[PDB]
Amino acid sequence: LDVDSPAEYSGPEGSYFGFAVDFFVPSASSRMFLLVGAPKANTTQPGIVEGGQVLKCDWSSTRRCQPIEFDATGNRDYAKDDPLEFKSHQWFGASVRSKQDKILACAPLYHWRTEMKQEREPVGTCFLQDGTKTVEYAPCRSQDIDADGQGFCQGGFSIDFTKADRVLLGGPGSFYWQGQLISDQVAEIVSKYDPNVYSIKYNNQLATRTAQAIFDDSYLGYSVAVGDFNGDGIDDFVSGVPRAARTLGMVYIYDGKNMSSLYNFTGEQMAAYFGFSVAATDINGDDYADVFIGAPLFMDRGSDGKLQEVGQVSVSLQRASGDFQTTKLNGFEVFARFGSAIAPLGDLDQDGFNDIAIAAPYGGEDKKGIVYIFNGRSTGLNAVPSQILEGQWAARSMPPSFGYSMKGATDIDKNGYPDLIVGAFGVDRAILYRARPVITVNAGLEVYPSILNQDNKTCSLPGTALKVSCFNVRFCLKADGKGVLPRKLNFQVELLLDKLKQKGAIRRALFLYSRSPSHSKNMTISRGGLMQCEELIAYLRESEFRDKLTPITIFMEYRLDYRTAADTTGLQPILNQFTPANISRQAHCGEDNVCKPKLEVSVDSDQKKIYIGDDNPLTLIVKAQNQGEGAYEAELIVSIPLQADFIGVVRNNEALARLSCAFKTENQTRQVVCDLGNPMKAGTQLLAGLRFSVHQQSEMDTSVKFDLQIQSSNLFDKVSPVVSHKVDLAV
Amino acid sequence: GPNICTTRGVSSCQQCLAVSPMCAWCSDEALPLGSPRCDLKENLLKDNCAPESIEFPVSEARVLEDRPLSDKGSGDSSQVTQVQRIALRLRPDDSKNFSIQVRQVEDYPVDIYYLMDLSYSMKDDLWSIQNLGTKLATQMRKLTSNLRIGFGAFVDKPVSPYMYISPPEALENPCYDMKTTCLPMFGYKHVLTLTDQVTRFNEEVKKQSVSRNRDAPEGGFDAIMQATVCDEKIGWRNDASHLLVFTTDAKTHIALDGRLAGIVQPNDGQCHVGSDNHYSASTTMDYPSLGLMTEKLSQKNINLIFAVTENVVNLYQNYSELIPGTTVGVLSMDSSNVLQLIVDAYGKIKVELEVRDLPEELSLSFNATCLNNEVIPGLKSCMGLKIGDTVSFSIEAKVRGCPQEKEKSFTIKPVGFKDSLIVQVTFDCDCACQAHRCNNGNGTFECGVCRCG
Ligand SMILES: N=C(N)NCCC[C@@H]1NC(=O)[C@H](CCCCN)NC(=O)[C@@H](Cc2ccccc2)NC(=O)[C@@H](CC(=O)O)NC(=O)CNC1=O
Repeated sequence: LDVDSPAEYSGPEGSYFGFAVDFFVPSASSRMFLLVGAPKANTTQPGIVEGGQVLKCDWSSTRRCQPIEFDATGNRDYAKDDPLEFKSHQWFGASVRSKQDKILACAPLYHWRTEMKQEREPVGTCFLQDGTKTVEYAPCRSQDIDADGQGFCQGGFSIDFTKADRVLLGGPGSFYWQGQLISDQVAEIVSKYDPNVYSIKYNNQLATRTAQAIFDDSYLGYSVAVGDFNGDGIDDFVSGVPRAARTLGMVYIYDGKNMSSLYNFTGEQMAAYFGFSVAATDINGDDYADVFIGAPLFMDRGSDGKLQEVGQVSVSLQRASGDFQTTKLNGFEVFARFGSAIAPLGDLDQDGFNDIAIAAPYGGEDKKGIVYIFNGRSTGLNAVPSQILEGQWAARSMPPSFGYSMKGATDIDKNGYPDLIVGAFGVDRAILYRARPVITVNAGLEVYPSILNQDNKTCSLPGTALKVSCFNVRFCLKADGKGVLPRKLNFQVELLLDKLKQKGAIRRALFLYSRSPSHSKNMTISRGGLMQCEELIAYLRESEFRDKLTPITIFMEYRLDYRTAADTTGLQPILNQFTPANISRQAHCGEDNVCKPKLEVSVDSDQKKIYIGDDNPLTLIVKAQNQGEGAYEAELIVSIPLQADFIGVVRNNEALARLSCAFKTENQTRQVVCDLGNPMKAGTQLLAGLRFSVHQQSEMDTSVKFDLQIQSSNLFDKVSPVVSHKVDLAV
Repeated sequence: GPNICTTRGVSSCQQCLAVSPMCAWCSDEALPLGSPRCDLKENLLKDNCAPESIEFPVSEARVLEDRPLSDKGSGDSSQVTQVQRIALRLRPDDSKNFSIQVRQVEDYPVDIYYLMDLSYSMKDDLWSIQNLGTKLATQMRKLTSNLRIGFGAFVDKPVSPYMYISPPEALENPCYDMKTTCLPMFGYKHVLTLTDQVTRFNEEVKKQSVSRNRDAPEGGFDAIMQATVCDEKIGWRNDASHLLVFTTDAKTHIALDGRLAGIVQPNDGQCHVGSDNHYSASTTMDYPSLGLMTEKLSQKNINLIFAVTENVVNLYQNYSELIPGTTVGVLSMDSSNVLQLIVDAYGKIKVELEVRDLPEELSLSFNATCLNNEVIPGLKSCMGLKIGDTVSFSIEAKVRGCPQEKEKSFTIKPVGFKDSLIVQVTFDCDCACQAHRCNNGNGTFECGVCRCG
């Protein structure tokens, strides 16, 4: 979902522009439209103020928004100097639902003078508009007057469209606020419209009857949802009843044919408002629609054991046997109201499972409103959100309530990916989020010589007559993706020959051309199964490094050139959210192809005593050998004290090897590096004599310490145990 | 043997006193020449110095006023005594210790606010509301004495849904349809501020009558939240234990219930009662959520209590579980069941000392004995005290050098206890003998050194 540059729409100040949103898809034309309800805008009706509005926003063409002429006439008269209805301060735009050419807006706070007696009662009126004919629909404006009937129905609080063109309508206030659900066919609604009649009846109507006195003030009809829950192919009716069962909350499921009770969901926490918003959509792709019920005031135990209001969403999966499998999502902030708006998006990423958006309009930083996006996974829902949308405008005089209303599951841009519209009535704004194409790229890296021999020196280093040993590395890239995309993606391929070795200490592998552990190349890939491949030749350093223990690691990464991959609208594509951007492989004397020496050393001194006050020549006999396999770069290190001076190797003795020893002073350490042998063949024994000059004049030391160790660059047992020799001082 | 008095080159009695508390100076001229005039007093007596000529002031902590600790603050005989005068005499660089006692004798201040529903559903229960209001102050005055009492009232939000706007005349008389008189309905009004007067509270309680709304739930949570969030209007006392009794008989409107009335703005949680003692934001603000109500109740330490009839007792009992620390009682003609709640709330219910005008050259060490004869040095506070619980603090005063001011005073007092110890501090640095050595008149002998002429 693109968040960098979305579409913004604003209306008149204080109009609640964005309290309700939806998509308009006129079948007659091709352009798609945005429906935004502003339930407090100032209309042009004669003698009406704050009458409410519904606006049509044209998206692409200059982002111009205009209101729809649902009703240009002010109040009507029951008699002379006696108004019949009170259209001022009615909430026209508190609900907007569209289906192809049909637009359905409602005004839940419309008051009309009862025909029997002069009276003010909110019944709610709804304006259903077809292609050209605009009619008025008001089921609650009946002869069942007063709060005992449908006088306070407030019909139009929550509305929906059914797959077979059956408008579902909910009145929270009917029957002493017992709530009521009303459904009528669109064709019958349009046919029966008579302007001069105020109590039109419909023959095929389905309604909920008056229950006992216990179910009063349950607020049934607060929210509406339609989906198939009996297998008959006809959408049932799902409505939110936030106040039922001693304020626990409820959601009622009614048959879509004769309005019979099928399933009821009871709550767990009172005043949590279980049923504030509902949605019906299959999430795991098994075609059985599932329910999504919010409770924006749910209080769960906190870190310290106290109750914190975070908001909870309940997910129940539909089964063939009838039962529902329930899982719950808790909030992530306190006083955030997580579960206030639940908007299905369908296949947002085209992963094969539908995706939904749950919003907390009073969370995030500055309580500016946040939106959570979740993806569909089999046998449940991906409880970890995959994206975060945050409000952008600070409160002027009203909490911004970004995310109080969203509508999804429609592809405004026409690129195969559904978009989303979010309402910001607190700052009277609307935001359209265009989805991005999900490209899944699979990378294949293979190194043929998993373990290679330095002695396989049949590879020629370019530019020199020297010979090296080189290996083959294969890397391939393929790109598959749905939706509208360019045919070619200009991938950027980068790779490194050596991982770990922190702080850039040393790197052993260099490529054949332009020797370097790293290499970058821009390659073009075509969408499909064409697995384009390329090959490279690289060679290692012989005695240029002392680290053969850790395996040589080959690393590859791929970054897509987003700038040139965008469409004409500038909407750049995206890579898969779950794919690993980096693939790493490890590369590597016996059958194991690992030379494992076994280094031991012994020290003997010709002189057991050193006299203080004169130069005492000390000759050291060192017996060095390897019991294991070949030891590359094997050397002898002899740590001598500051008062000991190396003179040379004993050469007058034929039994002592005349080693090539170099005395080196590195970081206050005086050492004699003796070259024992490059390969240090197995079973070889080395005996040598080293003479030293001792200028010991200190009166505190009792003996002189010498540290001799065999070192090598090999993998296993590359260093012999440290041997310390003490020559006692003499007086 | 030699000690600090004989090694620092002391040349006068003043210097001997200033060097150490253990040092004593011999003013006797019969002391043999060469013997240390400044030394331990035991050495001086061994040196046969005259005890009269040995100047060894001893620090003393004499009690000036020790009137006995009181038992009850209602006793008309004598003033109430919780903590009275001490006198400290101190030589330089020496320390002395004394003990103090503080007991909670005064009754704990208590604030009780009354919330009443003036809706038509309780015309049969208004007598019970008024009787409960009377017995509240009647029972609280017989246990505490710093009581402040008051009340406000609520009906519901005054908007179309709940307000009878249909006839142009029924606004002023919502009982028009049944041909009866009643008051216009209101969101919330704060009638009587917290005040010690019981007669005014009873008279204002007995002059309250019902109004009429439409739906059974009543906006009492707005009343609770505005009572809690407002401090100066209600008149809450920072020291008293706050109570907020709430009365109703029907269900209650909760948050997001106001979306029907066209009100969607969340409960801002700010005091909005204007200059007319009316809820000025009852038409643009939603009902508050249980979380915000609990947050503010804990913020201002208010112990909300539910006094409801039998038909909503279980509903409000279950509502209490989500608002921790609140109980429920049965509102009837016998209000003892809910007065027991107030009794226990009072029975459920700090000593910390503060130093005033302490001399800079003096230093104090605090040893606190709060409970079970346990002494914690270095602390000055004790928690968890009831009526009759007596704590003690051991205070040691140490002087730095010798202040030029011979006499100063300072007061040690517990916070909010009035009763205090006034300490009189006298510094004994000069010897009595101080009141020819310089080669027979060749200089001035001051501070122990001879300034030759
Ligand atoms: N069909 C139903 N009765 N459903 C249950 C609803 C019950 C609900 N009440 C009733 O029926 C009874 C009918 C009288 C018989 C004694 N009970 N009326 C009441 O209880 C009145 C006052 C009264 C009390 C007792 C006797 C007489 C009159 N109290 C109210 O709160 C009013 C108005 C108000 O102050 O807002 N009603 C509502 O609030 C909701 N509306 C009602 O009708």
